[PDB]
Parts: sequence; structure tokens; C-alpha cells
Amino acid sequence: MHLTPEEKSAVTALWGKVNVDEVGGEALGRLLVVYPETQRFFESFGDLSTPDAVMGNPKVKAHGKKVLGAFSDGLAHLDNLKGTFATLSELHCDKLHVDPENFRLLGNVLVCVLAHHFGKEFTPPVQAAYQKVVAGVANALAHKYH
Amino acid sequence: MHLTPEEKSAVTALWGKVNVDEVGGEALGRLLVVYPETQRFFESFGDLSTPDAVMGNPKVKAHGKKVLGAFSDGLAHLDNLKGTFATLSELHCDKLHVDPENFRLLGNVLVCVLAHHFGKEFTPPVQAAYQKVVAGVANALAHKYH
Amino acid sequence: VLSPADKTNVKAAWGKVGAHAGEYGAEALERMFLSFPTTKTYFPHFDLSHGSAQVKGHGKKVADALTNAVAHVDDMPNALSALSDLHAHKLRVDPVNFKLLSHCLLVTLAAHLPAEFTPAVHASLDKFLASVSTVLTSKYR
Amino acid sequence: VLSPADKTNVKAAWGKVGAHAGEYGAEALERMFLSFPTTKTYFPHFDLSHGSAQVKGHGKKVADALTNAVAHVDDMPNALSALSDLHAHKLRVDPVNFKLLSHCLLVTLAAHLPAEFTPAVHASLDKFLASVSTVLTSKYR
Ligand code: HEM
Ligand code: HEM
Ligand code: HEM
Ligand code: HEM
Repeated sequence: MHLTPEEKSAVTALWGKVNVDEVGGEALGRLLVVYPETQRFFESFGDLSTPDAVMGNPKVKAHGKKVLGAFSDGLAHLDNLKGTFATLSELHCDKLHVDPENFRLLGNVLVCVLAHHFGKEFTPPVQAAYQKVVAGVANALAHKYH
Repeated sequence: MHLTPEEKSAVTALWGKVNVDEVGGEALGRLLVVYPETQRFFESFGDLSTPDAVMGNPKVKAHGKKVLGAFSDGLAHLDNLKGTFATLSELHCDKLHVDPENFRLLGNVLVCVLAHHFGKEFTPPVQAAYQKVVAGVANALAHKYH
Repeated sequence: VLSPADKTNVKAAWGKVGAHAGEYGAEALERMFLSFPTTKTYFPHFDLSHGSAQVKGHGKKVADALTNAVAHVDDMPNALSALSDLHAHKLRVDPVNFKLLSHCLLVTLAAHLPAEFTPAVHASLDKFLASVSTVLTSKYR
Repeated sequence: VLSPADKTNVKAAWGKVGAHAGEYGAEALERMFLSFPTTKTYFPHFDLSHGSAQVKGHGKKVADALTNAVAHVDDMPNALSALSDLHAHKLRVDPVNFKLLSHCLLVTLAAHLPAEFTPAVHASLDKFLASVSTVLTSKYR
């Protein structure tokens, strides 16, 4: 990862203020609402017919939280994303059949949700550092596709 | 760069059979004809208005040979593509202002020209090895962009 | 495809941006140049320093065009004719770059209009910016 | 857009392809699966082994669809209507994947049609595949 010390701490300081329950459900929820193609993978989650149904769905919310916890592990092992996400890489490939192109979509919704929550604090330089991280994650998740 | 020793040997074996002078001119020529938006970068080459004007242009053919020579340097240093192309990356960025998306277009055109020349020798497995190589070269040429 | 529902959301949202659009345009470009450095290759004759007067001014021109597209949402192709020629035939901007500018716009709106940026509105704006991008890259080849 | 010249080029090339269409289709698919493994995620239910009959079989279907597009070159959006609903609404295939299949087909025609694959014909075939991919991806939301 081409992250600078100023950026690594830019990311870390912000991350410590993140409400994982709110941001996780909001990110996974918006993924499903803004890019309805992705619902194909969550048909087992139940009712996802409308925005209000997606955003209020307890399995959506709970799963979002899990996704953020894995993101968290990545921020703590930034110099080794490839090794941190390897198992999850194999999982999303072997069991779930997810096209890695979807990983970029979640990264970007994620960035939009951070901006929604932090306002002024999510300044252009902070977003740039988050953009590098989210790409890092997306690449790490695609690495074991075969 | 994930090249197994078999892929590496497949890449290197085929490449010994290539006439770089010829292949270079064909590859850069087809880029300018198939993706004519790239022509904005070479207005000093003269007339590029028709396919023949392009394919037979002596400046096109000379420049194509330059490009394929740098490509050859890359094949001899597969385990350090980023260092090999560092000065070329900066130049394509700072001096020529070329959007790196264009590197992907050339890599693909080059793969079509190889298939055109070698025919059935250019098998599915050999192609796969070549894609990983042109993707690696494109990523290396893009790394010093800032 | 822009549904009437989408059109209603876009009109609402854009109406809320009101006279701040110019500011949001310049911020979106700044975010783009920092986050995605490759987009700078199209602006070598620009002074791209933070707070740059060129970027500010160009930000206003981008916002006004989008203001125009909202007003002409059922007819975007005709009303964006000139810009489409300029982007697809003169500048020859690779389509990928439009996805980068749209995301940066969405970030900007998210950062400044927290109450209006609902999941439904987000979706609508995203489809709106995709449609604009399609029209601006269409007559390429 | 297609030009009259592009249509002529596409019809001649596709005409030389002939009965071999199905075989080229199958090759394209194989090249795709090996060169770009992410594509396999859309076929978890296929046998994708080298030489697979399911792949040979699927190849023929893709080839026939293209043959139909060539027969209705002036009305592709309606001729590929049912395939557009399939790809874009039931399978929900991300658009980058079409560029990869398009490229692999081009590699396949280049390897089998040495004499036909001139720069001009290569330019036309690329635009045609782009037009087909656009239609199949058109109702994406
Ligand atoms: C930053 C990118 C992503 C991260 C970090 C991530 C992380 C996770 C994690 C932690 C799990 C739970 C795995 C376990 O049980 O051990 C999960 C499961 C899953 N993910 Fe993701 N994921 C990402 C992107 C996606 C995308 C984009 C999709 C699909 C569009 C997706 C679809 C799934 C599905 C279908 C499951 C299984 C859920 C279930 O148990 O029913 N994920 N992923
Ligand atoms: C494998 C990918 C590529 C390689 C290895 C490559 C290599 C080269 C080399 C060696 C030069 C000569 C450098 C010099 O003058 O000092 C060159 C110059 C140039 N390259 Fe590339 N290049 C690549 C892709 C591209 C692409 C795709 C474009 C643009 C579409 C591009 C546009 C140029 C231009 C405009 C020049 C200067 C031309 C002149 O003499 O006026 N290159 N590149
Ligand atoms: C929502 C998408 C976009 C809109 C609405 C937009 C709008 C504009 C407008 C209004 C102009 C001024 C043209 C005039 O004077 O009539 C402009 C010029 C320009 N645009 Fe965009 N644009 C968009 C996306 C892009 C992208 C993605 C790039 C490239 C990454 C780009 C690069 C340029 C450049 C280089 C100019 C010429 C600047 C100059 O020298 O004055 N635009 N565009
Ligand atoms: C030239 C562009 C393409 C054409 C003309 C094409 C044509 C077809 C046709 C004719 C079918 C059969 C429909 C039927 O069963 O009646 C098909 C099914 C399918 N296609 Fe494509 N296709 C294209 C691109 C793709 C791409 C890019 C992917 C994904 C990487 C893809 C994945 C599928 C899948 C998964 C099926 C269903 C397989 C099955 O269950 O039988 N196709 N397509």
C-alpha cells in the first residue's frame, strides 16, 4: 500500500470515531438500494423490495456490522491486506461466486457514507486516503480468485 | 506478478519467435486505427486519416519498434517491472500526460496482433500468460503517476 | 433509465443545492484531482493547487451544466449537444473518468446536504450522473 | 455508431466465419475463462474443464446470437431484446465482463482469419462488439 504516514493517521483518527453499527448497516443497505443488482447475493436476507425495507432489515444491519469489522482488521494490518483477506477472498470466490467488480461498488458507497456522517471533517485529503484504502481492500479481496 | 514458471517459459518461448520491428509497427498502427482517440497524442507523425496512412507511416513503424523494445526489456525483468519502467512511467505522466487507461488498450491490441501472427500456436493458456504480462506492464507504467 | 420518481428526487436535491452548486462543483473537482491523480492528465494547462482560481471557475462551469441538465432532464442529449461534442470528440476523455467525477460529486453532496442524501435520493442522483456521463461520452466513435 | 463501411466489414468477416461460428464461440469462452478467471463466477453450475461439452454447447448459442445481430444490424436493440432482459435483469452481469468476452472473440477471429483480420476489419468488429455489449447491458437499472 502506497500510504503516507500522514495518511495512515488521517485514516486511523477518523476511524476511531466511527459508529460501527450505524455505518455498517448504512453502507450495506445503500449498496443494495443504489445498486439493486447486488441483491442477487442476499435473497436469503428476506424483504429487500424498497429502501425502507432494506434499511430496516435486521440481517442487513447485522451483516453490515460484520463487514465493517473485517474492514477494521484491514486498517490495523495495512501493510499486509493480501494476507489479512486471503480466507475471505477464497470465500467470496469459491462459495459465494461474487464478481470482484462489486467490491469497488461497496468501497465507494462506504466512502459516501463516511462523508454523510462526518461532513466538514471528511476533507478532500482525508477522502483521498480512504480511497487508497478501499482500493487496497478491493484488490486484496480479489487476489485469490482462480 | 503471479507468473508460474510454466507461464514464464510459455511467454519467453513465444517471444523468441517474434520480429519486434514488424510486430511493433503493427501493434501501434492498430491502436491508432482501432482506437482513433489515441491519435491526439501523436500529431507529429503526420497523416493518420486512413488505415493505410497509418499502417504504412514510417514514424508509426519506427515508434512501434521503440515501444516493443521497452516491452522486451520488461520480459527480461519480469520480477521487477515497476523498477524497469519507473522512468518511462514518469515521462508518460509528467511530459506526455497520457491517461493510463490507454496502456490497457495497447496491451490488448498487442495480444490481438500476436494471435494474428502466430495463429493456432497462440493457445488459450499462452494467451492467459500474455494477459498477465500486459496487465503487469500497464500497472508498472501507471505507478509513478501523481 | 431515469424514472419520473428519479426525476423528482433529482429536482428536489438539486433545488436544495440552489446557489451553492458552484461551490460544490469546485469541491468535487478538487476531490477528484486528489483522490484520482490520473484525471489530472486532462488538465495540464491548469494550475491545480489547492484553492486554485482556475479550478474554482471551472467548478462553476460544471455545476451550471448540471443545472442545465436537470432543467432539461427529459431532453438531455439535445441540451448537452455542445458538451458532448467537446468531451467525446475534442478532449476525448476516457469514459472511466466520468465514473470518478460522479462519485466525487456524490461525496460532496453527501458531505454538505446530510438531511437530503437519503438512500432513495442517492440512488436517483447516481442514475442521473450516469445518464449525463453516457450522453457526454456517446458520439466517440 | 456503425457506418455503412463498418456494416459491410462485419458482414464479410462474419460470412467467412461460416459454420465454424459455434467453434469460435466456444474458443472465445475458453480463452475468457482462462485469461480472466473472474468471469467464471457467472457459471458456477457449468463444467468449465478444457474441452467441456457444456462450454462447446454454450459457445454455439453465443455464436448464433451474434449471427442474428449481424442479420438485424440496423435494429440490434430490438433483435437482441430478449437477450438484453436476460443479461441485464436476470443474470445481472457487470458490464466490464462484456469487454473481456469481446476482446477474446477478437483474439479468436485473429487467430483463425489471418487474411481477413485487416486493421479496418479489426476496427469494425470492435465497434460492432461494443454495440452489441451496449445493447445487452442497456436496461441495467
Ligand atoms: C470490502 C468488501 C467486502 C468485505 C470486507 C466483505 C466481508 C464479508 C464478511 C466478513 C463476510 C462474513 C464471512 C464469514 O461468515 O466468515 C461476508 C459474507 C458475505 N458477503 Fe461480503 N464483503 C465484501 C464485499 C461483498 C460484496 C460486494 C458482496 C456482494 C455484492 C458480498 C456478498 C457477501 C455474501 C453473499 C456473504 C455471505 C452472507 C451470508 O452468510 O449469508 N460481500 N463478506
Ligand atoms: C507498453 C506500453 C508503452 C510502452 C512500453 C511505451 C514506451 C514508450 C517509449 C519508449 C517512448 C519513447 C520515450 C521518449 O521519447 O523518451 C514512448 C514515447 C511516447 N509514448 Fe509511449 N509507451 C507505451 C504506451 C503508450 C501509450 C498507450 C501512449 C499513448 C496512447 C503512448 C504515447 C507516447 C507518446 C505521445 C510518446 C512521445 C512520442 C514522440 O516521440 O513524440 N505510449 N513511449
Ligand atoms: C458530469 C460530467 C461533466 C460535466 C457536466 C462537464 C462539464 C464541462 C464543461 C461545462 C466544460 C466547459 C466547456 C465550455 O466552455 O463550454 C468542460 C470543459 C472540460 N472538461 Fe468537463 N465535464 C464533465 C466530466 C469531465 C471529465 C470526467 C473530465 C475529465 C476527467 C473532464 C475534463 C474537461 C476538460 C479538460 C475541459 C476543458 C477545460 C478547459 O480547458 O477550459 N470533464 N466540461
Ligand atoms: C457478445 C456478448 C454476449 C452474447 C451474444 C451472449 C449470448 C448469450 C446467449 C445466447 C445465452 C443463452 C440464452 C438462453 O439460454 O436462451 C447466454 C446465456 C448466458 N450468458 Fe451470455 N452472452 C454474452 C456475454 C456474456 C457475458 C459477458 C457473460 C458473463 C461473463 C455471460 C454469462 C451468461 C450466463 C451465465 C448465461 C446463462 C448460462 C446458463 O445458465 O445456461 N454472457 N448469453
